[PDB]
Amino acid sequence: QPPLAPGLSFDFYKRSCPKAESIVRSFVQDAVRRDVGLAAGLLRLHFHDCFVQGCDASVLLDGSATGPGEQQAPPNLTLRPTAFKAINDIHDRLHKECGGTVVSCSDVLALAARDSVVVSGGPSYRVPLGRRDSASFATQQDVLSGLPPPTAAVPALLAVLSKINLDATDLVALSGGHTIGLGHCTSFEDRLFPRPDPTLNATFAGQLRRTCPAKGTDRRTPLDVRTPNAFDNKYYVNLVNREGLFTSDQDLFSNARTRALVDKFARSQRDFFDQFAFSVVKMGQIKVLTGTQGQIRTNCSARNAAG
Ligand SMILES: *[C@@H]1O[C@H](CO)[C@@H](O[C@@H]2O[C@H](CO)[C@@H](O[C@@H]3O[C@H](CO)[C@@H](O)[C@H](O[C@H]4O[C@H](CO)[C@@H](O)[C@H](O)[C@@H]4O)[C@@H]3O[C@@H]3OC[C@@H](O)[C@H](O)[C@H]3O)[C@H](O)[C@H]2NC(C)=O)[C@H](O[C@@H]2O[C@@H](C)[C@@H](O)[C@@H](O)[C@@H]2O)[C@H]1NC(C)=O
Ligand code: HEM
Ligand SMILES: *[C@@H]1O[C@H](CO)[C@@H](O[C@@H]2O[C@H](CO)[C@@H](O)[C@H](O)[C@H]2NC(C)=O)[C@H](O[C@@H]2O[C@@H](C)[C@@H](O)[C@@H](O)[C@@H]2O)[C@H]1NC(C)=O
Ligand SMILES: O=C(O)Cc1c[nH]c2ccccc12
Ligand SMILES: [Ca+2]
Ligand code: NA
Repeated sequence: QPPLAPGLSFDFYKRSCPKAESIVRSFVQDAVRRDVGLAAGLLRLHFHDCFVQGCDASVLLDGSATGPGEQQAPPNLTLRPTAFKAINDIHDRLHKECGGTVVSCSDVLALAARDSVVVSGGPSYRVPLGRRDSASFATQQDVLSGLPPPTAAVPALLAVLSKINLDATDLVALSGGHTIGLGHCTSFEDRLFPRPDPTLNATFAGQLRRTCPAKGTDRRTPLDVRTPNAFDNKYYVNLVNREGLFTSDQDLFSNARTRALVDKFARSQRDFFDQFAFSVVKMGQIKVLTGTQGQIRTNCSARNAAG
């Protein structure tokens, strides 16, 4: 593992709810079997939360920008509704199984993301626990400052990541999250219209134009054209074929700082999986609340209102 943030530990709930991790995994395994895309939704939700203020469940709050109440966001800042619901359903199950409110929503996010990776065929890894839940709503400015757009090139991505102490190795490995899940036409339409972006494989560009025949097409397509739902290194095989979906994907292969790692991971899924496991655990410790800071929410969608 990477270093543990102060206040976090492996198996934090060993005494207070030893079954907690097992309960989350069982729920995710069943839920994803019914709704395959939920795994991508849960992984994304953990990333997104971490990049918006810190890994503190701020984005779960009804009232947070990009939260479950959000009606005034663009398609690519409108997160999958089933993933918000799954976190709450898991947290409800934990209330019953733990004998009360014990496990933070922030910890559920980190666990559910790991279980999503695993059920999709990805690597298992230990998740540090002990996070606590923010009582601050995320604002639009928090979202816009924290999250790079898919139009961003590597230097801009690295600048954002450096503020949260992630480097180019983490960028390339973590971007492999796009080995599962969906993207909206509007996140990549500028690469098609008016003319095709020269960095896009021309054969793929032709296929995407059926998928998104004009700007403003309200449709989603897999991030990974090779294996949409399997967690694997095919994301990187796409890049080396110039078939990354977003600018922020394909620039990983273009840019001198990141190209070697893209090649490495396209050639070795084991190398990708090892680095992903390290980097995603690093990501999930960004600006965490620990000790008595923050709350253990009784309802992941609301701040606790009675102490
Ligand atoms: C723009 O996108 C196109 C797809 O939309 C690319 O076309 C594809 O290119 C790939 C190679 O990159 C072709 O697949 C290969 O086909 C040959 C002949 O059948 C196989 O021998 C070869 O398998 C070997 O190499 C693999 C690594 O590349 C190894 O993993 C494998 O074990 C073998 O050692 C390979 O076959 C693929 O192997 C992996 C399997 O999972 C997969 O199912 C199998 O297909 C592919 O046939 C081709 N498809 C199309 C529709 O043309 C295109 O690539 C460029 O253009 C093509 C025509 C070829 O000249 C490529 O060599 C070339 O890179 C890409 N344009 C880019 C990359 O600029
Ligand atoms: C840091 C640079 C990143 C950028 C620019 C980026 C951008 C985006 C965009 C634009 C989408 C599609 C949204 C849409 O159009 O609806 C998305 C989806 C997704 N991203 Fe990222 N991403 C980044 C990093 C990450 C990381 C670090 C992970 C996880 C490790 C991740 C996992 C996902 C997943 C799984 C989806 C699909 C969600 C779904 O299907 O519900 N991304 N990404
Ligand atoms: C958990 O907190 C949520 C956020 O406060 C509650 O959701 C909401 O309830 C309000 C009605 O009291 C409503 O105005 C908001 O629109 C809504 N927000 C969202 C995103 O749904 C939620 O309460 C429940 O579920 C909603 C849909 C209603 O049926 C309520 O009567 C339910 O209590 C809270 N969940 C629980 C179990 O308390
Ligand atoms: O199809 C919808 O409207 C639900 C939705 C919102 N954002 C999403 C991201 C990925 C998959 C589905 C959705
Ligand atoms: Ca895949
Ligand atoms: Na957050």
